[PDB]
Amino acid sequence: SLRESMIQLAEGLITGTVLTQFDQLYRKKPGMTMSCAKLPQNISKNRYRDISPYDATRVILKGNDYINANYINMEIPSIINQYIACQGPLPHTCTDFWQMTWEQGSSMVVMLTTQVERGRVKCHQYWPEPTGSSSYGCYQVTCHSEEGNTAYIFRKMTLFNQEKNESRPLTQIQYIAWPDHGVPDDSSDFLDFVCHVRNKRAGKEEPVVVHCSAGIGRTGVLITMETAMCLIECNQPVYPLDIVRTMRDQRAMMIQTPSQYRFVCEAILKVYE
Repeated sequence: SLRESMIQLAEGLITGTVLTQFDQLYRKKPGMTMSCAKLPQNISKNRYRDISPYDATRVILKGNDYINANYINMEIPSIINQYIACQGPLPHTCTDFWQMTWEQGSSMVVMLTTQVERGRVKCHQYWPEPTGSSSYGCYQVTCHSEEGNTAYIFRKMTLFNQEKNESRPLTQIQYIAWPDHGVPDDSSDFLDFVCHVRNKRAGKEEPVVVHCSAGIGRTGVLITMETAMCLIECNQPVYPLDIVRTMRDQRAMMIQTPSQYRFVCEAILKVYE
């Protein structure tokens, strides 16, 4: 039943069949509106012209209203993991980033990119250097710790709301060993990272925020890995094509390239062994 799903997946990477099947799945769920991202006021809060959030599942700021961010909820048959999948903050949407995190009650922010891959700004540094604080509107982030190996970094922070005189604790995990070109050769450092993400998620019932640069590629990989890992614990079949379909119903284009899909498929099969 699960073993049957992993023979189909294994013969599909030999077969060459799962890359073929990947190319058929839609990128945008037909008929889902994405026309806020295209409103004159909101266009410049988007990192790419062609990565917009579905109106139907976008995260709505209490301000007004817009951030490039969607709720993604992943149900496990027979546990509904909540995420907010979002782009990496731009310089001018940093206050929006922290407004979202506060209002949705997140206590964990998973960052899947470095700030400058090749010679390009992929994400704005929206948190202060350790021992530091910085202000984003009425929110003040102060950062206590920075510990991590050559593959990932854990930052312990306090996020403080000055408008509501209150402060919550907050943990950011950043995976810093993604290659500039393509996908990792060995998934073993990434897999370890995903486990950490799960230990600290725990049985908390709030969205974990997860971003890369556009918040569709690596972000889809991370959510596809954590889903696949609970499917396995519950003895449920694992069909990577269907995990992406569920994701894509909730944010367009999750898992961007064939190579990332191949990565997630080969990762899942190595995790099952």
